[PDB]
Amino acid sequence: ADVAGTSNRDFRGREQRLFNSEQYNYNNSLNGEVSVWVYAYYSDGSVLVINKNSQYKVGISETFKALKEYREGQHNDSYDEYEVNQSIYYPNGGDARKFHSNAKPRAIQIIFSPSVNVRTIKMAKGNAVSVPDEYLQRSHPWEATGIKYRKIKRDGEIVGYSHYFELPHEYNSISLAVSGVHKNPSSYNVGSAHNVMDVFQSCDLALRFCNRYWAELELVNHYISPNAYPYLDINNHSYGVALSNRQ
Amino acid sequence: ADVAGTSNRDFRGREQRLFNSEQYNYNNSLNGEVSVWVYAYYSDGSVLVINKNSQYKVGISETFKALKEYREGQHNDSYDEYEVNQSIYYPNGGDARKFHSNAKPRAIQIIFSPSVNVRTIKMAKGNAVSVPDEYLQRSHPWEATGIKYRKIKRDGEIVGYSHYFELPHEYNSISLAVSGVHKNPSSYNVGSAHNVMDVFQSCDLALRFCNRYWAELELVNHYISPNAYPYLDINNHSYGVALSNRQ
Amino acid sequence: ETFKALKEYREGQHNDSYDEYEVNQSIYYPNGGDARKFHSNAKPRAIQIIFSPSVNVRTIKM
Amino acid sequence: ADVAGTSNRDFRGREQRLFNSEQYNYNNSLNGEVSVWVYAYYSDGSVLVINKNSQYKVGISETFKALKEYREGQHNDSYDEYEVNQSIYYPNGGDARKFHSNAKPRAIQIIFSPSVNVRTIKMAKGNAVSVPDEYLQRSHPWEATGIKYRKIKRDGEIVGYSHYFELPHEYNSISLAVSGVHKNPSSYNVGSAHNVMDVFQSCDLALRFCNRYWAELELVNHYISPNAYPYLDINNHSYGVALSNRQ
Ligand SMILES: Nc1nc2c(ncn2[C@@H]2O[C@H](COP(=O)(O)OP(=O)(O)OP(=O)(O)O)[C@@H](O)[C@H]2O)c(=O)[nH]1
Ligand SMILES: Nc1nc2c(ncn2[C@@H]2O[C@H](COP(=O)(O)OP(=O)(O)OP(=O)(O)O)[C@@H](O)[C@H]2O)c(=O)[nH]1
Ligand SMILES: Nc1nc2c(ncn2[C@@H]2O[C@H](COP(=O)(O)OP(=O)(O)OP(=O)(O)O)[C@@H](O)[C@H]2O)c(=O)[nH]1
Ligand SMILES: Nc1ncnc2c1ncn2[C@@H]1O[C@H](COP(=O)(O)OP(=O)(O)OP(=O)(O)O)[C@@H](O)[C@H]1O
Ligand SMILES: Nc1ncnc2c1ncn2[C@@H]1O[C@H](COP(=O)(O)OP(=O)(O)OP(=O)(O)O)[C@@H](O)[C@H]1O
Ligand SMILES: Nc1ncnc2c1ncn2[C@@H]1O[C@H](COP(=O)(O)OP(=O)(O)OP(=O)(O)O)[C@@H](O)[C@H]1O
Ligand SMILES: Nc1ccn([C@@H]2O[C@H](COP(=O)(O)OP(=O)(O)OP(=O)(O)O)[C@@H](O)[C@H]2O)c(=O)n1
Ligand SMILES: Nc1ccn([C@@H]2O[C@H](COP(=O)(O)OP(=O)(O)OP(=O)(O)O)[C@@H](O)[C@H]2O)c(=O)n1
Ligand SMILES: Nc1ccn([C@@H]2O[C@H](COP(=O)(O)OP(=O)(O)OP(=O)(O)O)[C@@H](O)[C@H]2O)c(=O)n1
Ligand SMILES: Nc1ccn([C@@H]2O[C@H](COP(=O)(O)OP(=O)(O)OP(=O)(O)O)[C@@H](O)[C@H]2O)c(=O)n1
Ligand SMILES: [Cl-]
Ligand SMILES: [Cl-]
Ligand SMILES: [Cl-]
Ligand SMILES: [Mg+2]
Ligand SMILES: [Mg+2]
Ligand SMILES: [Mg+2]
Ligand SMILES: [Mg+2]
Repeated sequence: ADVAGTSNRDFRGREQRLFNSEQYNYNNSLNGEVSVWVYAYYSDGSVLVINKNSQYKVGISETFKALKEYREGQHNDSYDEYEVNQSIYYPNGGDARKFHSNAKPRAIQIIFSPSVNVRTIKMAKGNAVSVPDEYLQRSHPWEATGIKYRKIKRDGEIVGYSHYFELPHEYNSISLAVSGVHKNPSSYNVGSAHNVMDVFQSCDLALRFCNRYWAELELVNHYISPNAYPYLDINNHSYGVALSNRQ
Repeated sequence: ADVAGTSNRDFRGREQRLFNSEQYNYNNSLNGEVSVWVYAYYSDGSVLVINKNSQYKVGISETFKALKEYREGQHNDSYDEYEVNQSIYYPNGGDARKFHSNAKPRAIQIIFSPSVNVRTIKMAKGNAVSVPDEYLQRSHPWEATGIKYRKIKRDGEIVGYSHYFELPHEYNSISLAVSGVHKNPSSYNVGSAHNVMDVFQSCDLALRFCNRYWAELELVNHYISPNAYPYLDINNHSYGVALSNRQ
Repeated sequence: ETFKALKEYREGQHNDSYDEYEVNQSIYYPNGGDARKFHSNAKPRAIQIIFSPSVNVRTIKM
Repeated sequence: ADVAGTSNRDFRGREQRLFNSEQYNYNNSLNGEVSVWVYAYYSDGSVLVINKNSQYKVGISETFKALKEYREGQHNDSYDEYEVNQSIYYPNGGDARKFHSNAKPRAIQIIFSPSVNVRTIKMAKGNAVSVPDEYLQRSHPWEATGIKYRKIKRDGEIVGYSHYFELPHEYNSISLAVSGVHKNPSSYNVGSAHNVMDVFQSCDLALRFCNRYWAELELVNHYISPNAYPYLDINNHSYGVALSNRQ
């Protein structure tokens, strides 16, 4: 047989490259996943991740209370935190024993998989009572924030999209919903009558994941990297695996 | 009057038979319910049931954590179980005091009502981090498992459909979503523009039920039988009520 | 060992000690107890008996 | 065939009678069990039973502390009861918050199976520090109390032997051991060199049972009667099953 890495007859080499290219392209086909991640960063260094994976379109919607830090099997000032919530929903509404709850997110990172169309991204960043823009009556239910998404790149390939905003001020008390549509460069409308019921089933079939990791290191090591997910850490380092035309 | 059960003038008899036939046929009409049940079986003999009832289409989607046994108002090793989850999401990821959590499901039974079209059934059986097939990039978001569904029959009538799979191995750690579409032998597409917004409202109107029963006996006696639900027990016994053309 | 002695006991942890008394009552006599579970996960799933090579296998009794 | 209960050809009848006679006689053979039961009666009506079943010989030995009432999974004044023990071992030895502990037995019933030789029964009824007769130096380690055992009879057959003594006084604080030898009307000594090692193995193989029942009714219904055990209740009623030459 020919010697490895010396000719066009390195079929193991050609198959390895097609294996990777097929994974990348399958993800971008209409048969592929579109994924979103919401990272809620807490002052104790811990991170709540919410992931949703689904065909055609995907989104996450969380209340103000849902995004607050929750330590499973540990104490969480549960009564005082009810009182904190009352004071966030209306100024001087509660009877809490603290000025600032360390359970409030300090920042949010939204990440989409590379199969999303960035022009379809929408976000409903509401106040603590889940109103998008001060009062319902003058509220547009979303903002198309695609222009703000940074490309997460590895070896010159886009492995994801990231929108990051800090919540460092006392008044940064939010409810949050985000949505993205899978790329579709064809003229076959996935929601037209022929396929609309598959999109309705996709709403049933979407898989969700939620967990609080103790640190960004732990998130990078045990969540991001093992699953070949894209990520952008605090030092602006990009994580992911480049697959198109690669061995 | 004619004597009972001796002539074609037994109107009480004819009405009883139409009453049953009408119930069976209403369920199969586009005005009827389509229902799914997910049974998570635990080693202590207890069973978590998740039911969803809705028009046109229906589904259930649960995380790995959501399917774990939860004893309401009792102790549940809540801190150790956070640690178990960490070790299931990534090997050697946690610091648990147990090798196998008895809260993990030992088996899953999926049951659909007889108004489903078995060819529309889809299942997204993912790993513990809610990825359908090892990595997102090469994941088809579902599998059409209709061929594997067994007919639950009573008096020769199909009262439901059942897909059962055990999870007896240490590596059987899953996230699970299932979806089915109501039968529609007509050419009126329930999701075409005329009726699509009724299908969107059906997503709002779907009713969910969830409860942990202490034993299969208790499930059969107090959940299945009182509500005329179909079921298949561990001894392969079929439960349900035959209604078409019956008194 | 008694039936109770072979049941799982987690030292320094919770063990449903009251419910497990009730489990025992229902194992000693059918419908004898008032437990909140069908099967106790504390019951052994298997037993392995091992003897050293100095035993005479013909003298083993169980 | 002959008609039932009318001739010597009722083989079902003859086999039923041999079945019972064989059970009775097997128990009395050297291949059979010899059994002892110790019933500790508490003022709250509850009863601790200790049973031992073994070949050739059998006995039970309990400390003063071991015979005290223990409510599994409930509160038991565990610290005060340590203090009670100190005051029972030596007068004014402890710092308890009670004059009389309701955990102390109010009475003891010793019952042997009908396969025992009543002349071999021995009891070591010691004080609270496990000394049989005031001081070790003048203590015979047992008393042969066989003459005091009453025959438990059912249908004129001996189904067991009972020795009952109440402990109604403040000073009735005991440690207790009892032993009985299986009947052996032959001249084959079960402990002679030919069979001595089988007797040593019988010490390893003896099965023990211990449980606290809530009432004598409960003991009679769920312990005594289901297992065909002999018993004598507070109203002097005999329980057991007559088996010799019976259908
Ligand atoms: N600036 C400001 N924003 C408020 C206040 N109360 C509510 N908001 C909301 O908070 C959002 C702005 O938050 P930030 O961007 O963190 O505030 P900022 O003043 O721009 O401060 P920097 O972004 O850190 O420069 C707005 O879109 C408002 O909807 C307030 O008192 N001051
Ligand atoms: N067999 C196997 N499956 C694994 C392993 N790890 C994860 N899996 C997943 O588990 C699923 C198979 O589970 P099972 O069907 O219970 O395993 P099995 O080897 O077929 O064993 P049996 O069904 O009991 O005969 C696969 O579809 C994989 O996605 C593993 O180590 N061995
Ligand atoms: N009588 C008596 N027995 C004691 C005393 N202290 C210890 N004992 C022991 O208790 C045993 C006797 O107990 P009981 O038979 O209940 O006492 P009793 O005086 O005969 O009273 P009754 O049997 O109810 O008539 C004796 O064998 C002693 O070993 C004591 O102060 N008085
Ligand atoms: N929408 C897309 N989806 C998948 N790949 C894309 C997309 N747009 C561009 N690319 C490809 O990704 C690679 C990087 O192009 P990109 O435009 O991201 O890089 P750039 O021009 O160096 O940086 P930027 O545009 O961020 O300033 C190229 O191979 C490009 O063809
Ligand atoms: N898709 C359906 N929905 C409702 N009833 C059906 C459906 N298909 C068949 N039936 C009816 O249900 C009854 C049973 O038919 P079915 O095919 O289930 O039985 P079978 O041929 O004996 O067994 P099987 O097909 O499982 O080997 C018949 O009256 C049949 O007409
Ligand atoms: N040691 C024994 N073991 C088994 N059965 C015995 C024993 N001694 C006597 N029996 C038998 O048990 C039955 C009852 O005899 P037992 O002597 O117990 O009755 P009794 O003379 O009426 O009353 P008691 O002797 O108590 O005053 C008889 O069939 C007798 O042969
Ligand atoms: N603003 C507050 C906060 C707390 N408390 C009291 O302090 C007790 C303990 O506080 P809690 O907020 O419940 O915290 P933990 O019990 O420490 O934590 P968790 O409840 O999450 O286990 C509460 O029961 C509550 O009665 C209160 O009166 N007023
Ligand atoms: N891997 C583990 C498991 C438990 N623990 C400790 O043991 C205590 C009790 O265990 P937990 O898992 O909380 O179980 P329970 O309190 O018995 O039950 P629940 O919390 O569900 O009421 C916890 O607070 C935790 O500090 C621990 O340190 N490390
Ligand atoms: N069949 C049962 C089981 C439990 N309980 C009550 O629930 C309480 C807690 O249950 P228990 O069985 O004692 O478990 P834990 O306290 O969690 O564990 P342990 O006792 O082993 O520390 C008990 O005090 C008991 O009163 C009950 O009434 N009936
Ligand atoms: N003579 C005594 C008896 C009790 N106590 C105190 O009272 C507390 C509770 O009494 P205890 O005897 O332990 O009874 P419970 O806790 O009610 O029951 P248990 O310990 O059996 O669960 C103990 O911790 C002990 O410090 C004491 O100081 N002196
Ligand atoms: Cl495609
Ligand atoms: Cl219709
Ligand atoms: Cl013999
Ligand atoms: Mg706890
Ligand atoms: Mg609290
Ligand atoms: Mg307890
Ligand atoms: Mg105590």
